[PDB]
Amino acid sequence: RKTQPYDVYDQVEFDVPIGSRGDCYDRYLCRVEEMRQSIRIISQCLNKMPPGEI
Amino acid sequence: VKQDMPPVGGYGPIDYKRNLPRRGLSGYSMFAVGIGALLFGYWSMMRWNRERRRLQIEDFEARIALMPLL
Repeated sequence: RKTQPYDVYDQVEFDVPIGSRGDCYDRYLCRVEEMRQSIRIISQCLNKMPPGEI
Repeated sequence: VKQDMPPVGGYGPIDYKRNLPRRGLSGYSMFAVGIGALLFGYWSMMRWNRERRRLQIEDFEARIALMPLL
């Protein structure tokens, strides 16, 4: 979503969690932070929906 | 036209960061509470064990008085 973006993901600002040890703990923390960033992207989407066709 | 659109002022702020409260006493406080409870229990057990020893001595001397007839 940050290097080879698709449809409108380049118009949305969000963070990318990065682990530091490779354990399962860092991956679980990364998934929780990805949930928080998903909430952030959902807010940005709800405040920026344009009119038009589908 | 009518369509699904956000309102004129937009939607409100949405919280998305972590919020831990950070609560409870300092560790010195629970250590002092535990030490005080330990001291209170020690004092009460001391008093009641001394009273129990006195009662046991009384019962034993009653037994010693009762022995010769038996």
